Amino acid sequence: ESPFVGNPGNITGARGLTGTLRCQLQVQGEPPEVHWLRDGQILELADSTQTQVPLGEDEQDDWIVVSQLRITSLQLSDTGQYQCLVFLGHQTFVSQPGYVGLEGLPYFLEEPEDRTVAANTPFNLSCQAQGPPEPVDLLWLQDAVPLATAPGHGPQRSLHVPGLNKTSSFSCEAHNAKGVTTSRTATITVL
Amino acid sequence: ESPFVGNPGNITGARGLTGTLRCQLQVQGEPPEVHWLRDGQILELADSTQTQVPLGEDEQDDWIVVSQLRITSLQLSDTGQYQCLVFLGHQTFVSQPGYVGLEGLPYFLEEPEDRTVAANTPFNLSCQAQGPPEPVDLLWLQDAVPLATAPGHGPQRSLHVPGLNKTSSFSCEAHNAKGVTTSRTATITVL
Amino acid sequence: DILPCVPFSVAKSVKSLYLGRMFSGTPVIRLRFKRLQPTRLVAEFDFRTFDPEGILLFAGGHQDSTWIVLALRAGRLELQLRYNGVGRVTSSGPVINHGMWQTISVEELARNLVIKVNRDAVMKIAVAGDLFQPERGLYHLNLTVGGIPFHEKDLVQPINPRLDGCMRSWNWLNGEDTTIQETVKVNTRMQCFSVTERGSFYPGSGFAFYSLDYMTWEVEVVAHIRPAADTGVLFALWAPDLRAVPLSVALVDKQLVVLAVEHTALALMEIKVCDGQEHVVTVSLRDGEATLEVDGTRGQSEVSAAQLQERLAVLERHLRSPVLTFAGGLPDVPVTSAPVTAFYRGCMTLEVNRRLLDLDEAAYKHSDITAHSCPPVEPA
Amino acid sequence: DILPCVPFSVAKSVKSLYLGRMFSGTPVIRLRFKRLQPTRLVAEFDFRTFDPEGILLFAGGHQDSTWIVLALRAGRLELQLRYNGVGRVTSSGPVINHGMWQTISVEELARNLVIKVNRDAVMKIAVAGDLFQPERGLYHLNLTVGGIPFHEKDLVQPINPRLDGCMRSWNWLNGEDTTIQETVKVNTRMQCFSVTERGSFYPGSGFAFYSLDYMTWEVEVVAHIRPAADTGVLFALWAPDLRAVPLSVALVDKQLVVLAVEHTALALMEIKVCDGQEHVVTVSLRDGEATLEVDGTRGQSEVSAAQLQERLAVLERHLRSPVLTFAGGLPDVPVTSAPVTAFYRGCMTLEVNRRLLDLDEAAYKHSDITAHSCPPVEPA
Ligand SMILES: *[C@@H]1O[C@H](CO)[C@@H](O[C@@H]2O[C@H](CO)[C@@H](O)[C@H](O)[C@H]2NC(C)=O)[C@H](O)[C@H]1NC(C)=O
Ligand SMILES: *[C@@H]1O[C@H](CO)[C@@H](O[C@@H]2O[C@H](CO)[C@@H](O)[C@H](O)[C@H]2NC(C)=O)[C@H](O)[C@H]1NC(C)=O
Ligand SMILES: [Ca+2]
Ligand SMILES: [Ca+2]
Ligand code: NI
Ligand code: NI
Repeated sequence: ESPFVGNPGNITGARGLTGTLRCQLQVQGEPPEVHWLRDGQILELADSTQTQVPLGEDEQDDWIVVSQLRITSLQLSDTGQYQCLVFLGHQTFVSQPGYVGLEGLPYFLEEPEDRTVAANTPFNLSCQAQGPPEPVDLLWLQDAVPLATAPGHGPQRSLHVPGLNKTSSFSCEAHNAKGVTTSRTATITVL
Repeated sequence: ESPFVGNPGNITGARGLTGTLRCQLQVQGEPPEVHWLRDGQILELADSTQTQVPLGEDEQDDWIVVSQLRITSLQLSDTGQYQCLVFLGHQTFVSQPGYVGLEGLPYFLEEPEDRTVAANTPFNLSCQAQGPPEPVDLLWLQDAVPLATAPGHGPQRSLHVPGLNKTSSFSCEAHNAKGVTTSRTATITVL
Repeated sequence: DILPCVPFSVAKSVKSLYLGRMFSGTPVIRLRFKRLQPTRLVAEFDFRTFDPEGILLFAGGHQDSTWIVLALRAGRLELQLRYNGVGRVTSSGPVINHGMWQTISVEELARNLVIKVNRDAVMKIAVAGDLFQPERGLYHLNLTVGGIPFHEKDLVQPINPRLDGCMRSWNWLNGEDTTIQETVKVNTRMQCFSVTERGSFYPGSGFAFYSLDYMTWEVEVVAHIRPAADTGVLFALWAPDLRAVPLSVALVDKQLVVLAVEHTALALMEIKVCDGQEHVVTVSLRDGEATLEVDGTRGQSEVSAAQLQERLAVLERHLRSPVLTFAGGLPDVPVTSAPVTAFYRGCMTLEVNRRLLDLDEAAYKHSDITAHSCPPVEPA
Repeated sequence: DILPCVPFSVAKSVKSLYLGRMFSGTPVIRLRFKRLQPTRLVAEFDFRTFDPEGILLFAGGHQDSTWIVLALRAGRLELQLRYNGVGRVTSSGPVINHGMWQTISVEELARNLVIKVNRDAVMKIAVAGDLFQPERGLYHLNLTVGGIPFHEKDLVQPINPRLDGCMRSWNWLNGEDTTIQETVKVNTRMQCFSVTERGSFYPGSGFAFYSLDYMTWEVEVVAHIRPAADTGVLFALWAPDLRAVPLSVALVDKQLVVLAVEHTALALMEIKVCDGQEHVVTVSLRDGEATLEVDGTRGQSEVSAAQLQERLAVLERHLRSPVLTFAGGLPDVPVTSAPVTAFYRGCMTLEVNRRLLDLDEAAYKHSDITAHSCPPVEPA
């Protein structure tokens, strides 16, 4: 049968998060080195830690191996189906799979910038923001005031201001299933 | 009487060690700011953390103040008698004292240096090391071999080597009541 | 001497911290940090509550300088920011007042301010500056728990700071420095109920009262209760000047509720107060009518529509003046001022005039009364 | 069926780790670290022991590359270093084999290597390089506990790796990653005795034996014991080829010790084995004399100096050949091969010929026998 007894679990979180996957097999004599497979391919450069515990009286009896892959600053690429692999002779063995997915608050790509415009003149501000998860609804604010009933409603990614007879400020919330992340407060200076 | 109820303790350790002293008084209404005295003088720039807990129903009943001074990287100067100080009106109050002293393994000041000497020629190596605690006994080693029965015995601070017909190496242990710290291994290259 | 015919699990939790201990909205704990070098703010703690509104913690400097407040409003997390005059307030995340424990934390990661519930982020707000402020070659920062250093009127969006929630497993700016955990051990009054069910709990030692208007005139009271004593004032009206008890609902023995105007009854109704079950006492009054129901079952009056009038007439005359509404008890009045005058001991939620009474909104709540949490009925 | 007339507190400790589990000196745990970036080694753990000599942990690469070993020798901490061929060994600190718990830790602070006992430093050795080694775009490092990856003969200063000590509250390179703590829960055989007193404990299921020379010829045995069964072989000599039991001391019932040569007794002596007290059985033999003492009180022989000679004559002839010295039991021999043949169950320290027997030095110790630790006598 399959040497495994414990299969990888699942880890989902925001970018940056460090977490760990772990499988634990039991073999007969001198344990094999356990490798990690991500999306069916071999993970050549990854932080892993194998713990071997001899159950017998010699190194030729039963052993308990437990390998845990650790993902440090969780980014996008690290996303996928992960599984353990051990070679028992010319034969090969794989663990059930585990999946790791990225999922947190909105990430800004563009935020309202500071500007200094002539009075009663038109101009535009921008506000992009990616997920996952998607979709992400935007929502502007003027002098700390919503410019729409709720997120997703009103201008988004690009807000056109007809004119300003005095210095004002704009923010830009970004919402998604996880929560909300507000942008920096841009200050428009009038002359 | 004295508002205090808890007086500073004592913290002794090696250089670098971070530790904390703490006194805790109980007063009537709006607690006073608690200062720290070291060697009878006022500690103007020091990390401290006061915790105030109201015992009554208003801010004019009994309070429990607890202040803890924290010494980060314990160095030599931080050594002394410490005590808490609170002003209750034009009057003044001080806590019992607590003392913090530096005490660890030997610290090197000079270690055997690498050299390249002509064969069968004389030369000298050096090896200083301070405490506290003192006294610190030295002890050389040649090619990983003691040059004396025990610490304090044999050459110290300065070892004279008459000559070497082949490249050799010297170490220098340094002992004191706390334990021992061995120096780097110097390699003398012969020509 | 009256005794508890149905005791509750008055089991505290020495490892916890009660944020609602003081009705005066004073913070239950105040920290003052003096640090040698720049310092990132980081607070984390386990928190449990039913109260939908309240203040978790304040962190920052002077009222009109720069600070942050993390609060509960509408049962959700609210964050108010003032970074020098510039007000701001955000709200998101899941429901918090679900009665289950959880983990909340505020921190200054990057140039933003991050808030997390169960190690997962819910709010990321961009700020332009640090909470710790430079004052005399040292950085400072104050931090208060369960309340703020100033008056709610000066916040950014006012809120009733009073929060009946529990806290534990705290960590202020990294450190286990068991200093709080120590005094909280010695002061039971600072620990919370180990297990908390919904409702408001009266331990039978004080009362709470409001300044409610009843002007024609109405008086509808709905009191979901779970007694722990055979006698005690549920609801009541009080006229200060003449120390009179215009109206009042209470428990007595045998074993029954009793509506009344001043010294005279007006109706009764039997109830099995000692079965630890939720009963729904309800009283409805106005000129002409004066009925008392218990679980939808009226009781026979003690009047005669003739006497009942030489009462409601007095009552409606009392309402023509200021009247304090008491819950759970009555100030020091002569024993012959009403049918019952001893304090009620148990769980009780009051609806007065289609409005729900929030003990945090009262004009005065005795301190040992828990605004939004009742201990469980110890099954024997 | 014989039963334990004096049971011991066979209470393990699920949170611990037994380093002496395997007589074969194989490490009880092997860790293999693959890390993306440079990594500082840091190991810390709580440790308790009586054994004066043993190996705590190995950390590093290949046998002749660069590694470190932290060990116990003479009851003190020994540190061996090999940073590419360059051997080195240091020793200092307090006594460790005092039977009380403590905290030991190795780490690569600065460009030195620091060792601490109870968060206080005892040894600071200067090294020139890092333990983690670069191999294929990754840094690696192996770490074994209670033993090494190779043969003691290849160390820097050989030492008998076998260490009967307990470990708990461990932390390898920072992490609580409860992986060890898990299997140790399921395998009692890996946990230690909750309380440990001095001596060597035989659970009565195996034995240990040595190849000792007795050549005239002497045979002095001193056995401090604390039985837990009325019968059992304390000391014994065995002749492999003929499966003979030349000499043997044991317990039987009533209730007494018994010296003997092959199938025939030679002397007896009563003892109260079931009072959990330390007795000092001592046997002295050589041509002419053959006495047995128990706490300094000889017993009357069963021979006659005439028969006693048609024995010591056989014995000294047996010693003219290879003879295995057994402690606690005997291989599978016919019941009529000696007075007693069942295994001894209890605490017992043997002195054979003015020399003290170290069960770690034996040629074979059954695994369930504890080299330097006996469980306490459960007071009933
Ligand atoms: C932190 O809070 C303390 C209150 O404990 C503030 O201290 C007061 O400061 C004002 C003005 O500096 C004084 O007039 C009061 O007498 C002070 N009270 C005490 C007990 O010293 C302090 O100013 C606050 N610091 C910050 C972060 O702004
Ligand atoms: C760490 O320990 C492992 C486990 O034995 C060592 O791996 C062996 O390395 C040799 C030489 O490269 C190989 O021939 C074996 O096949 C390996 N065994 C396994 C199970 O893979 C490894 O050498 C050690 N790492 C270092 C550099 O110390
Ligand atoms: Ca509230
Ligand atoms: Ca040993
Ligand atoms: Ni092959
Ligand atoms: Ni003055």
